[PDB]
Amino acid sequence: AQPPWPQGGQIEFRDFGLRYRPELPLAVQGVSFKIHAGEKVGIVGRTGAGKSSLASGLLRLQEAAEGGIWIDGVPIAHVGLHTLRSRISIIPQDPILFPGSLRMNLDLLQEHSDEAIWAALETVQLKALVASLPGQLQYKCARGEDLSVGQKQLLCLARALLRKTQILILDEATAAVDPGTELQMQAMLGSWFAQCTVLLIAHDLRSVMDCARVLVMDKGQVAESGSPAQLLAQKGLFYRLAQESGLV
Repeated sequence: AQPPWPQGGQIEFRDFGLRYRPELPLAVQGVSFKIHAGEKVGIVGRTGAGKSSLASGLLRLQEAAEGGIWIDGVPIAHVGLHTLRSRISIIPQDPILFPGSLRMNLDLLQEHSDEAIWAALETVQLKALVASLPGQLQYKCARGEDLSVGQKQLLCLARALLRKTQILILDEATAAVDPGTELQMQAMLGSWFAQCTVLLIAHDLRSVMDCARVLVMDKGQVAESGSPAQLLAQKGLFYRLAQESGLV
């Protein structure tokens, strides 16, 4: 046998644009960038800049209005949605566990042993937390209470490790999780998914500083593209966004 479709996770946007409703104008347009296989890239921009729309387009939540998206040479427009979203791991800001056990949320298809699960939960340092939990792997989470947003992101990471997905879209947390903790997880994303392609939608400019390449969205278009040092060297929107965040 040969390795599955996201062999490397190389993503290419080719004059990409979409719209969320037919009446509405393009949310993004003319978006062209190529993410390398296994690259950790950050996606930055002001609110409304269309950060989400890239992830929204990659998952084909919205179809391409213009241009197209490719993953490892494969036009995702021709890939069935079930194939597209089972091979890309999406970590939302507020992940939602479904009613059921922790184990089901970590491994719905029952493809893994309890041991493998604990091994992944250990990798993201949730083994202690889940062990503390009453049912442990059988812990039921809607039920009465939920885990902190940070932990649900970790769980999503844990499932992503169990799935061995090649592509990882992470929408950076803002609202609930600790900024120091949320940033601590970003750092160890690099070690945990060293060979994965990771798309970080970033609402905190501190998380993109270690990326190999950052894409700067501005009013639905790609205003800047390059390494942080390059973007900072250009003294453009990324550099300005860094200033406003207190980094420069």
